[PDB]
Amino acid sequence: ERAYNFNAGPAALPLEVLERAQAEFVDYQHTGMSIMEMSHRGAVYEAVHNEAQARLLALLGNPTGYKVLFIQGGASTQFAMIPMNFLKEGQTANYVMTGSWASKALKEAKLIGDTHVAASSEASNYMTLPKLQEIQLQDNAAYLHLTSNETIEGAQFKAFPDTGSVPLIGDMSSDILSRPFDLNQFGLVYAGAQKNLGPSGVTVVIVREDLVAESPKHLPTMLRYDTYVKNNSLYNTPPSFGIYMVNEVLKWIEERGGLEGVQQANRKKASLIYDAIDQSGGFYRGCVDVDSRSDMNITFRLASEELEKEFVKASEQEGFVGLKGHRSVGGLRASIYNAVPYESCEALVQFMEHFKRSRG
Amino acid sequence: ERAYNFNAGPAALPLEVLERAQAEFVDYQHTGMSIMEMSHRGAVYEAVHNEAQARLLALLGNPTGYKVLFIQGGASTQFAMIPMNFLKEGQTANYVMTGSWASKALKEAKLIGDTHVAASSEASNYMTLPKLQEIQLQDNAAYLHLTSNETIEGAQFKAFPDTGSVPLIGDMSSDILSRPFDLNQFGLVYAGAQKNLGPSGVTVVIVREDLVAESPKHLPTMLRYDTYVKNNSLYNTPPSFGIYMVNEVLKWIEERGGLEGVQQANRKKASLIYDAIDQSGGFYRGCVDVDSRSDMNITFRLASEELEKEFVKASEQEGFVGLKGHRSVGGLRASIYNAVPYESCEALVQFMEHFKRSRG
Ligand SMILES: *Cc1c(COP(=O)(O)O)cnc(C)c1O
Ligand SMILES: *Cc1c(COP(=O)(O)O)cnc(C)c1O
Repeated sequence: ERAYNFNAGPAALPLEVLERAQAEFVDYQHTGMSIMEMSHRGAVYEAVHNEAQARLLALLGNPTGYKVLFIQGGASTQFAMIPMNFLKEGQTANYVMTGSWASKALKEAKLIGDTHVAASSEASNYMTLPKLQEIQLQDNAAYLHLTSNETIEGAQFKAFPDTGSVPLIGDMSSDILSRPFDLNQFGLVYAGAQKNLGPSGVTVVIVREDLVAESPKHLPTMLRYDTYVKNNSLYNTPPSFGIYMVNEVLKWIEERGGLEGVQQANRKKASLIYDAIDQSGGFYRGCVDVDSRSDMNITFRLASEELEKEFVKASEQEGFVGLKGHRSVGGLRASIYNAVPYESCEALVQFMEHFKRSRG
Repeated sequence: ERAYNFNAGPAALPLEVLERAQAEFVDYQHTGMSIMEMSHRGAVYEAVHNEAQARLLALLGNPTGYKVLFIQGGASTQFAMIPMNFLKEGQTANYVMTGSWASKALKEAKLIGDTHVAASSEASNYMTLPKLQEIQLQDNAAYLHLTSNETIEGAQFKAFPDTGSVPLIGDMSSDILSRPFDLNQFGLVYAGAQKNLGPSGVTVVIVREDLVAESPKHLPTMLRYDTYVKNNSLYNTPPSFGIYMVNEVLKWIEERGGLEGVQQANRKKASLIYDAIDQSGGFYRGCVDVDSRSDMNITFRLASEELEKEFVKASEQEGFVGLKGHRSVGGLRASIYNAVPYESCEALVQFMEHFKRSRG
């Protein structure tokens, strides 16, 4: 009575989180109010709001000098808000182009100012992530933006470059808090919460405070990072139920053993599915190079569009949700974020085997 | 075991809505998923998403030519997005200045282009709403913006001007769907949902489609109205649980007899409290003129700051939440949105009487 949910965004939440939030949904901690009916400047909501920030940092080793912001508008709004805040006249926003979400991010930056493609995997049809360990950039680079996990193509960086005084910025929408990383490599990371952290309606932005101490004063108040830093994301009404749900997911992540624990669990999930593809005698084919494989979104094809359509419908009828890939990629996508249980992955590879043999 | 919740934003939800959403929070309609774990491009979420729009229009008499959008960022983001979309070079954004939220809206518009104060109640310290039936505006007016209910001052317009070819725009954050109005008077109305429609994290924007058929192409994609119109608010991931909760509130509003029913109920609630103030032999004093009184946010003072502090603490100890007014106004504010039951209002006037006599 739980669907095999492979949705890519919004996506699975841990059942335990759903049950906890359900239980106190009408009356939170005997206050006689739902968390949804409380003031965002009240102590009860504020405890949740602040706890979420601290837990998030703690999962990342609690490096100093970083502020966790909760901003509305999704990752797509960050695509504009980042160059609005950081792309000064005369500077160039540099992008690493690894597929669909990098392309969206670049497009927005061009509306705001000068851009440059600093690296690209388009020549491999996004199968081969670019090597970034070098990359050359200019002095007048405003930042280097990359996408840590290309949710649609199924490619994912294992590591990130040292960019010196050029701030590194990462769209980590589809893999944030799936794996340890060194936040100090980045000036800003961001993620719509709805892939690996909870509900839609909240974007987590973690920013180096020295980079946003004085935001451009010509910008709309709600599009300045300092509005959020200096007002603790409460300048206006925050997405308070969404942040409450992020806090509950963060508690769950710690229960699962933190980022190192979920990474191990996710590697196991992913390894099962990649093995099912790799041992399929070519019946299933991974979309990206082995060394670029994502552990969050596993993309693969069959020998024909007809077979892929059959896979999608038959999977849907056996209770799998969300496996059809994006049209630009075609084929299938198994999204296997933290909360997607190993059991769903087992069911999926069992199904993959049954399908293959039922076609054999 | 329900608090007497007079919070001003986020605020009370109907208990019935909380109970319905609690009941299907883990498993929505036997899908084996929460509504929160579903794809926003799936049929199940889409039914909710589209239903909410239709129900909203239906509550307003279903006038043609209007699109209901769900936008993130709160009403505060609309303060920028409205002039970004409508304040063309050479045109002037005209504002009606009625207190704190009008002032916030004007401030944002000045970042974007030329503004003008077309009417103001500042000379009455915002006690006396301006008469708008006339108002003079120029040819080069981009729009006339007003605030239908000034949530902090407790003032509210009973009616709106006929502005001809100049679009009328209304911030109805704190009174939307509390009363019938003629949507055809407006080119755009908007409201953060968290005052009278549900959860925080969603802003309802209802726009005349002929006004936004081609939004300014220099704007960030997420700050164009046509992105939302043409993609049915699903260009990116929407605040899907928030929209689900708005849909549930809209069902409740219809159950309560629609806008005409809730208006009557709210008038009764409000009348009880205004009577308690007016019959108090001056112990309680309304902040605004009788003819400008809001039925959503009732503001009042006592003879001294000391008495007001006593009121606030004693009310808090008897289980009233949120009655302390904003500092700029001082005194008290009873926020009595649709979902605040008559019973809370009864408890409040009983308390007001007990307090008064316990000081007498
Ligand atoms: C889903 C996704 C986005 C878009 O997020 P929204 O909240 O829908 O704007 C951006 N980047 C990546 C990597 C994503 O996976
Ligand atoms: C609360 C309120 C706002 C601000 O809404 P946010 O969602 O917090 O940005 C704007 N206008 C009015 C009239 C309000 O009552």
